[PDB]
Amino acid sequence: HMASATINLSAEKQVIRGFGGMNHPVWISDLTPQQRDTAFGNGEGQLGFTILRIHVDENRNNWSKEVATARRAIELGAIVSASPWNPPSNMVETFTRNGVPNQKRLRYDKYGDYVQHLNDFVAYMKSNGVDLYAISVQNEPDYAHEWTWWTPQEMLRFMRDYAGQINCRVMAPESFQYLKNMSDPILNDPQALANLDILGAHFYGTTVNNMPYPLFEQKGAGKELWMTEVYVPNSDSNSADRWPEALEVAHNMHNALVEGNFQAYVWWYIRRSYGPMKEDGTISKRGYMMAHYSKFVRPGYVRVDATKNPTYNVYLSACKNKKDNSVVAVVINKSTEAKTINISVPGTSIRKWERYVTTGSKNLRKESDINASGTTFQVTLEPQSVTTFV
Repeated sequence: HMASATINLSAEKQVIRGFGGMNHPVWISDLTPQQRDTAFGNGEGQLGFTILRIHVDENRNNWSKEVATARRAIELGAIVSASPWNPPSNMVETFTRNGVPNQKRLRYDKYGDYVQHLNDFVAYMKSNGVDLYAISVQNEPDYAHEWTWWTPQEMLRFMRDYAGQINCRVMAPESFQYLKNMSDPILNDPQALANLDILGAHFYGTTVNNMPYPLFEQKGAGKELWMTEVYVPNSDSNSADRWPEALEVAHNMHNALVEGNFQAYVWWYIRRSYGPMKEDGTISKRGYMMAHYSKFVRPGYVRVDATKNPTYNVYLSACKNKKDNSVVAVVINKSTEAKTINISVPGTSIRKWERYVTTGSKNLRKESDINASGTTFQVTLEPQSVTTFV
């Protein structure tokens, strides 16, 4: 016996929008000129990110701080999305939430004023060379101990009655854990849904069984699905090179793509001691896990149906470039054993497969090509490894 996986290039799933991370030049230091290139270029030694997330500061005097990094990302081919943490203080009021006093929410009489704030940010960025791809209603409205809370009902009212006035794609609701109670009302209201452009979600503590979303599959035509913030499996200091811990990053991305049908996967801080880029400006193990997807599965490629878990501890995803029907497969082997599988790609003309491998001891190493037996390809996966086949 040898386990088999089949990649079905005719069974198209979601179109990939891209991968990236956060810049926050108010809370932490901005990316440097070199770091911007390492993040958003796709050359040797670069992450290949194509999505930058930024924050919408409540104080407009901080907006200028975003511009250089956002513009450089765009020069390098990325798109930029922005999320607010709080409205300006003159729009906020306090309330008691589950017995905890002094919590913040948007005043019910300030929904229109909040639209204007968001539009002012969009306009400021446009005036300074940054055409935002999208703007969000609220970062983590359901985990707002340290920012602004929105109930599902409040979020729905905004999406239904106000968000059509926003001069940008609208992203919502960015639940901290992809809690469907925050998004169901939007999807179930035709006007709110019409005003939505991107269903955004974070993945903190989101289990695999909570990654599918039948209601979105039913109602989300013409809407994008983005995982707009996570770090996994922790934010421990100086953890970004830990192995085999870093394989959790690859596995989480596999799960987002295959179990969640996500079109985008966006880390928290790009440069951080637990992030994809270390403080010394070089790529971490966690960053190489991202790169196995980001450098190869380019915007516009389409995920296809493929045997997702062909043998225990082995996870496989595949995407296709519609321009030439070429294929990118990302295969994770979490076992301490080597694993040999057959990969069948019926109907492909491809016969030579290149492979790049990361383990605890090498990063995106180009290994020997594999020559196919017709439309089947036999591959031995090193222990505790990620391999991208192209």
